[PDB]
Amino acid sequence: SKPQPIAAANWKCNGSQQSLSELIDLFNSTSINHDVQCVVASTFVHLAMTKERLSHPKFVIAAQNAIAKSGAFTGEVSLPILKDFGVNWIVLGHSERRAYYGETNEIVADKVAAAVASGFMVIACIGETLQERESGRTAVVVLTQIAAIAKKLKKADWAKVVIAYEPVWAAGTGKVATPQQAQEAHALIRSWVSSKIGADVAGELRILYGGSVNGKNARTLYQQRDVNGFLVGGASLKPEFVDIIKATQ
Amino acid sequence: SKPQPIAAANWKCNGSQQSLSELIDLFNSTSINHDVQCVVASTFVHLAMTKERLSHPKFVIAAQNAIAKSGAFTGEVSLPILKDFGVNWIVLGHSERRAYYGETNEIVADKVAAAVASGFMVIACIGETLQERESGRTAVVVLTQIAAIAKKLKKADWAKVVIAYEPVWAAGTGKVATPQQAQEAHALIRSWVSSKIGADVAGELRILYGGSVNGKNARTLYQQRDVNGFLVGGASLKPEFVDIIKATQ
Repeated sequence: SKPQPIAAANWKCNGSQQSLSELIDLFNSTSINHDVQCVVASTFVHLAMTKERLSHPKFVIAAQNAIAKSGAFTGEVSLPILKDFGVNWIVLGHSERRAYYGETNEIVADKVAAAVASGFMVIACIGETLQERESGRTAVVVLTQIAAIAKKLKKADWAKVVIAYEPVWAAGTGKVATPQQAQEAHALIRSWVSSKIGADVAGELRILYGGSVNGKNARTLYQQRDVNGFLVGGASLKPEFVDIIKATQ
Repeated sequence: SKPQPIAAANWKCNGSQQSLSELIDLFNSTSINHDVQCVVASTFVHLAMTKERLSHPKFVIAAQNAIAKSGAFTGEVSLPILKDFGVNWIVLGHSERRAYYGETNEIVADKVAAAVASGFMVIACIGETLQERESGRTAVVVLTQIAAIAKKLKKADWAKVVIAYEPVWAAGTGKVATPQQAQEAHALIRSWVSSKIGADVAGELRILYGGSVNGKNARTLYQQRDVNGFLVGGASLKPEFVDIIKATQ
């Protein structure tokens, strides 16, 4: 059957000390009855107030990005800094960083591999653009992305790896992927992992969907076979995120 | 006479909660009896712990980078988020960001303008590479960098602007610029500001030198007429930074 579902919150570059406090207080008041790993990925700045205020036992804290090593990299944050700060989860290879901030398939693969070695739980992001999908290159783009990541990983590493399939055309556009569209892609990814790494890993691997997930469409999306949770953007800054957590059965 | 000197600490991508705490305690114990603005630029992660422990009345806290607006930019920190966090100083356009993270002259300029418009005090970094200096391209390179910035600025904006001249061949290499090397570049930069923006702005403008600045060489460096302080990297992670503060006479 399905492995433990994951309800990850990608706040991206948003939030004030007051606004995020209210969300955290709400998350702390929420009664979650089923086995699901809730994840809050705030900015580096808000990591401190989140570490202190978030007390719900099913919630963990993540960073939204990092680099491999500490050193002469002004503006950046490294994995050892995050590990020293008590952060054990991290989102890597998001479409916004692939597009805006020059993170190729290999650069993402190196970051994921370096995070796994450091002991991080990694939410690795893959997905095609509207341009790539219409040109019939969804499969060759997504599989190439995860293949690059897989190339720098050992079989034992995948226990600390979570794939977040996020079609760029669904990223905060309102154009949520059809339950079949999400299922068909997740099935393809899981099929690839089963053939190249192992059927056991593919069974344990958790493939999340990201792309305009909200309280209305979450339940029917998770009802699909190869959907193991969500990476939520816009709706994670709202009380609506609770419904998405509940939508993980 | 010179404008109010500035001793800025660029910790870059370094530091643990422990190591930085001890360093701040030292900065807090430091006796400073002359008018100088001391600046601590930590990673986004360490901003909170720096904001709670840094106490010296001549010290302010800065960020090492930011994007203009909040929104769908995973892994990044925006200016409104920083301002909400009580951080009002910021380092922008560092050579490491210009090289590694696609920060062109116009990207840097737009960031500075947005920061100034947000009420930030800005340390804007410019500097040529070694190969550019050997080919005699120093003047055209650095003055184009500051011209791009000046393009998006009004005359009154320069009160919230600080220029840090940092030759790339001196950045964390140990190859510090000679006293006359720094003076020539700073005289060139100031002369440009005088002609293109105004002599009054140029007089009040503070031009800091960065690049292998330590406790030993900082004294003779500040003696130069157009050196108004320092932006320190490696030595800022050391007790040596204390001497660099006093080196501003």
